[PDB]
Amino acid sequence: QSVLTQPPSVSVSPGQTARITCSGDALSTQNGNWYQQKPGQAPVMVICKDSERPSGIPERFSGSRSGTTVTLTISGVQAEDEADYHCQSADNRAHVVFGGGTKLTVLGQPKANPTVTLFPPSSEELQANKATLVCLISDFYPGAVTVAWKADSSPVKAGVETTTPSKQSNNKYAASSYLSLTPEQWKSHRSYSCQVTHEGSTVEKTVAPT
Amino acid sequence: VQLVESGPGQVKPSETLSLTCTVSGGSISSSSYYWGWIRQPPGKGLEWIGSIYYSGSAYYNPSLKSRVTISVDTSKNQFSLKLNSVTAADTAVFYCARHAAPSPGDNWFDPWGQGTLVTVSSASTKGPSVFPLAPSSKGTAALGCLVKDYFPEPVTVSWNSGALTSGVHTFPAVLQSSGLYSLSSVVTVPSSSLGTQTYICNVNHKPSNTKVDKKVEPKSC
Amino acid sequence: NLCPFGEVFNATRFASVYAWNRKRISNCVADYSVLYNSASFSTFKCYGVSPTKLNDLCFTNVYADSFVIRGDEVRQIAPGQTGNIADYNYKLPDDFTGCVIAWNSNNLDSKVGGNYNYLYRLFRKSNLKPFERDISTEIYQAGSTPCNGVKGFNCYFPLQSYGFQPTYGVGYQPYRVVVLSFELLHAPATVCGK
Repeated sequence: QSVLTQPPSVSVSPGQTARITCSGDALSTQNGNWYQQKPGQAPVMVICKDSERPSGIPERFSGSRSGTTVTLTISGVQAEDEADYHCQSADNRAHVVFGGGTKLTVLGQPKANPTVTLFPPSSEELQANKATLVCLISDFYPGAVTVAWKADSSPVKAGVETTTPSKQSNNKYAASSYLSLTPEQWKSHRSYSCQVTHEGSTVEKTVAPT
Repeated sequence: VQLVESGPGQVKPSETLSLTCTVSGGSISSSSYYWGWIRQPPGKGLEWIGSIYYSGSAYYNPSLKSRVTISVDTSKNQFSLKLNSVTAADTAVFYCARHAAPSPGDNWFDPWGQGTLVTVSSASTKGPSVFPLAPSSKGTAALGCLVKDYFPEPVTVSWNSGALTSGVHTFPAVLQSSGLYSLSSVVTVPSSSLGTQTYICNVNHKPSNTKVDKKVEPKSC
Repeated sequence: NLCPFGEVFNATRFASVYAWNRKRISNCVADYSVLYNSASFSTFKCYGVSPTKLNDLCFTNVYADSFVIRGDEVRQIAPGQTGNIADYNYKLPDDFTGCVIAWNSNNLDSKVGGNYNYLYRLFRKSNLKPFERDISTEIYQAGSTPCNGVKGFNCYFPLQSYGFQPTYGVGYQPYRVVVLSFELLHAPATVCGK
């Protein structure tokens, strides 16, 4: 058993070189493979045997390997590239696994940090014997965010539903994440937190039952 | 080489999901390539299901191993996929790709199929519950309306009967594992107007003839 | 009666190359017509004796060694070879008198997802001497580091799996090898050709 780890977001200006890394204990006895997936399209293979180019792949793409980490290097990144890129491998026990996915964004408009708003369960929802935390994220560029939930200061994973980043009016992006709780869980902890991370930066909001 | 998916686009919860992939550019009976299934939930990462060979043996995920089985048919040049006891975390787009295994660690998917989206939901048509999102007591403030547990898409939201349009942001909806959607709409106003201006959200769900007008007021502690 | 070559060549399962099998054949009449006359053998090289001449000689003991290696390693089963197989798993002597037979067994020894039953010794301190069989599973140490049977640093497992899968290249596909050693000992002739 293993997990392939890759960052969720990489931004580059036109013409520069983007570098995506992918690591894991698996990558010992294992090669790596890179796929590009455009919105609403099947993935396309870009790199064979860690570092090789198939026929339809232009020379601007290159792959490198370093210990337990492989690197997909795109030189002269143009607008034709913006997509989600995926690494892949398959251990001794024949376990064929994917990474989480990296969204490339060609920084046309300047980097925009997300604005995060966190709502507690309304008094009306509690009286219907339910509880929903509403965390809303908007006005970020590039359009790739990751959301972490916290009970007091402990991670929460169950009952989390999060949208994909979606392009909004001003070419920035928007997203939302929901936590479903029983009113007992909501009133048990002193506070819940919504942690949004955007390109290394992290914005956190917190609400309490009052 | 081309790969085409086939099968029903809806599966109720806890059921068997059947899918059949048909290739048309080579031969599945070849002794150099596997035939797998890969899925990804909407806006999530990829996840390999299982790869099958022209014989019969195959290998699947550790997680999805008991409720998964794969078949092939060299005569019809197609392999299939069966997923027993489908929960609603299985809502994803299912691709069938072609798998190459030259040496012991070399394992890639050379040409992918376009993939079908199968949405698992016993989701019958249902109107939404509308709850106010009161502005926090702690120069601007955000208030909104929670539109919860409806099916199918979509719903329309306006504020003060469309008279208020500046500062409104209606977010795209989530697809819960109940099969039901949920959506939020917020309007940002100056903090000095929370006590002198009325804010009412107008929610319309045409499939259910639902229309709810919910006043949003600051929360009373 | 006849010599039981069928029990070795037509055996349903072979041994890993590190623990290669040895069948001692004695007190029987052998026919080397049928052997060279098959067409399923991809390698058939004889050293020190012609394959058609074996029907005329008498030996004291004929040894049949059988194991499984991948296709690219078949070249190492020969006198005066080096490599992981020739140095650590099965060494033939430099004056080897016999024939080496091998055939592609991909239909038999490879599994979808990998057949991890066939192993080979990857680590050893000094080279195997001719016809030596090392079956040790002791954790190889390169220096002096505490570990206690825990695969850590300077403390790894010496055997390694092939993981034969059917879509592999023929260089990585399983090959069944039978090594016929003809020991013309000074003694009573037990195995003659006819």
